[PDB]
Amino acid sequence: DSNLETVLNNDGLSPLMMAAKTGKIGVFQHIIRREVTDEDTRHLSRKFKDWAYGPVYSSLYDLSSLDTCGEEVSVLEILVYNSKIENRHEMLAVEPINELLRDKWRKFGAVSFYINVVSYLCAMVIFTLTAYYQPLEGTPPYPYRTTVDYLRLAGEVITLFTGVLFFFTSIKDFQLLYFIYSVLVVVSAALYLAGIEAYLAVMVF
Amino acid sequence: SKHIWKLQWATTILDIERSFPVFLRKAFRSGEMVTVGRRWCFRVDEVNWS
Amino acid sequence: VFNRPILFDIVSRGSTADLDGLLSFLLTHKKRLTDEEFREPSTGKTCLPKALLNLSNGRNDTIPVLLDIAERTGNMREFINSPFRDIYYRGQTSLHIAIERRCKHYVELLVAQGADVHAQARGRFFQPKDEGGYFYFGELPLSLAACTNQPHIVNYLTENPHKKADMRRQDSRGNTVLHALVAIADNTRENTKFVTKMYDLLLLKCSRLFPDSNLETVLNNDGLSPLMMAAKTGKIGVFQHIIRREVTDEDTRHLSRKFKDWAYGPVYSSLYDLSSLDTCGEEVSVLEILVYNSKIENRHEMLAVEPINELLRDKWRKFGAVSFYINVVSYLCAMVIFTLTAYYQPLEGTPPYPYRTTVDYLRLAGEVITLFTGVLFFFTSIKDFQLLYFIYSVLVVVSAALYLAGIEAYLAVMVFALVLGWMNALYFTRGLKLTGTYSIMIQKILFKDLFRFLLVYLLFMIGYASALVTLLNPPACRDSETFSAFLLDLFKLTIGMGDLEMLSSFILLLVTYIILTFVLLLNMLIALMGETVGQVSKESKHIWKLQWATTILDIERSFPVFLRKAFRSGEMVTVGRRWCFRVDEVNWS
Ligand SMILES: CN1CCN(c2nc3c(F)cccc3c(=O)n2-c2ccc(Oc3ccc(F)cc3)cc2)CC1
Ligand SMILES: CN1CCN(c2nc3c(F)cccc3c(=O)n2-c2ccc(Oc3ccc(F)cc3)cc2)CC1
Repeated sequence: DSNLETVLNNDGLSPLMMAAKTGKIGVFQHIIRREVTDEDTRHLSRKFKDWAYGPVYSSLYDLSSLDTCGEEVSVLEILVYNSKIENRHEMLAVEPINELLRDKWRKFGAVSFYINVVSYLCAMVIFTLTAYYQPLEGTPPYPYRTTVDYLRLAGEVITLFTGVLFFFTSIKDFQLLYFIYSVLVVVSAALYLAGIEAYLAVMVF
Repeated sequence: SKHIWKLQWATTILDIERSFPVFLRKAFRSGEMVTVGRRWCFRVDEVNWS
Repeated sequence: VFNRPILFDIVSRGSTADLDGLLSFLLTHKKRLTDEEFREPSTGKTCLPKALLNLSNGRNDTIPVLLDIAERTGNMREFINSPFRDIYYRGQTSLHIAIERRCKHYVELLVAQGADVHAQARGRFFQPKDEGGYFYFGELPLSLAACTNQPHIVNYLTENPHKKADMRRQDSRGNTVLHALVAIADNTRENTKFVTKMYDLLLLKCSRLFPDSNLETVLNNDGLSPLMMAAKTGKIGVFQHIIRREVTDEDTRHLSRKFKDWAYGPVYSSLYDLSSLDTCGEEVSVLEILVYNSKIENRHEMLAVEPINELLRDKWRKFGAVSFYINVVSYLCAMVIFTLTAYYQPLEGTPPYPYRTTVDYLRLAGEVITLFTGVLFFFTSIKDFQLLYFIYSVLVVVSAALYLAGIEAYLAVMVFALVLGWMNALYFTRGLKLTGTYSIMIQKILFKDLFRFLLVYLLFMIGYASALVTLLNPPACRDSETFSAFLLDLFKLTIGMGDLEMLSSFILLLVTYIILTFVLLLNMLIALMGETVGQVSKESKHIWKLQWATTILDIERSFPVFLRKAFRSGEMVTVGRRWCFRVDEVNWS
């Protein structure tokens, strides 16, 4: 009815997860490639073998628990994020994981990453060119009264929206670095709202 | 580079997926239906000369 | 016998009696198994490949019944030639499936029945891995038997009583068995053994069958040829053997490479046949592809194959030291006279025609010889680090053109061309023994970190200038909404070297920002310096090998090689002119 591997400890880990977390490459290297041949009990296999063209074997590794699609705990997350792992040098090279990372890269790892880097870099450049244009001759609260100042306000508002949006991303989840970043930026924008003189200091920081 | 950079892009990929909703149509493969295993799977193609 | 699924079910389990009572009725209904309704609709596959994939440990005894059915139907070509109609596969007829299964027990029977032995498998699944496919074998049945290590299949197929297979016939890319077998090869040992042995076998078989032309000379649409493909793709495993092939059989020895000529007892003078390692600049040359090409996977060992490593030395000795030293002296003297034309450069105005006295006559002589050198070596560049001299010489000729009209202050980029030429001399002339790795450090550093600096620099400047403008500029520099670039100049001058304007006497910002910029400058400088110089150095051996290889090759490319400055010629006729290069080894056997 139920393969014994699915019985989870009070920690809610399960044998494969405990093997990964504690740093047990010896048993982890085997628990992923288990394909017990007995058909009556083959269903509890991992390295499903599907086809081959003679020189090429297309193994069908069963990552039924190497990524829960962010639903529950995932072996890849514990393997990579956790720093207490004794030896991640070889565990990442188990095989299905090393290729799952490449698959994620190809599918949604280059597009999203480059979009993100360009978005961030352009956001910071417009932040700099809002600084260089930063409201001059006093009048911090509402200086927007001309075309160039209208463009400056447009830059400032888009930058504030970017900051608050990517702060929303941070909260929904180097993360501290952006956390302090965005709290500072939103605080500075709040002080700007009232046009408090010399209070747009930590904005440049 | 080797393991340090491996971990670097691993973290980038994982937190990329964590950022936006993964459950959308941007996940990994699905496999055999029933009577043998849906039990999604990931297919790796090796080559051997046996 | 009503639908494909039941046919597949019966053939999978190896049951034939249950099918006899219905196949006879279908044959009585003037029906043929080749009809699409008898073939799986997704790909159009017949039951033959399905049954073959259902081999009972290679002992499928039903497929003879299928051949009997085919003979009864009276249709053989369409049934046997039953390609796959999807894009994932192409062709892949009974021969392909049988050979893939490593089944010699039935390929022979089905060919004896009469089967197409030249079906072209131009499939998406049959295209190189790095291009997008899964397994590439040359799109030929015989090439498929050859690639998959089936010597018996190749032998039988080329010696079957019925239609045989010709090794010469090529594929979409014009590959043939040799090209395919170079493609699948690796640099391992298990792979490189069957590949090399069977590849010599195919070559020698084609030779006996047809001694007119050795199969190695059949070139793909890329115009590469098996040796060239082996070199380019980075196949040291097969390249190391294709150059030392000396098949002893006299009837077919002529297609040998490591010709052996003489020995004095302790010394063997091998006569390697570089019939295609240098075309004297006539056609593609293996050395050029090996050295110039950067996509080559592993040039570390390929250059050390042996005939190449010694051909480079031979070129060095013959026309590699003379020409190189003449070139370096000519360039260095050209740049020195360029500098001493600059220091003398037309003075007191009068740019167009200042030549009116002895010293000015000498200056004009220097200028004209320098212009002639620039235009001549630009002619050399065009006839063919080449970009560096390209921009060099275009700049110099443009400056000379502006000089012709004597346009005031227009001889500006002339001096920039001077400095470009000097750094170019520092660049190219790396053949003066090994001195660390100067040029390679250039490229690894070059401008990479410099623009990172510039950018962080500019952001800090703008950031603290914005601090000032929200504070004072409507401070130190007269606070009157002034220019910012002067802030950059100040930051370079003092926070870089000294004599700051204090600028506060504000502070919360400036102190943190300046300590941060110092910290960043430190880390960037130190990290770059240490990591680049220490670890990734790999100073001399292969880096310098490639360096003088490039110098020698482009030296030969410069002037006409076909002149009396080439490599050796060898045996005349009845054994091989077939120029050759003799390397003298010593062994104590
Ligand atoms: C908390 N944090 C977790 C990891 N993410 C992250 N953190 C950073 C950090 F901490 C410091 C500096 C930079 C970043 C950074 O760029 N990203 C990031 C941004 C976008 C992304 O992929 C997308 C692209 C477009 C899009 F519309 C939605 C998503 C992936 C990562 C997100 C939040
Ligand atoms: C395009 N380029 C290809 C390679 N060559 C070359 N490029 C350089 C470069 F790009 C930057 C800096 C320097 C050089 C350089 O010195 N040479 C060079 C010059 C002479 C030479 O051998 C001869 C000697 C005397 C003679 F009369 C005729 C030929 C061999 C090489 C030629 C053109």
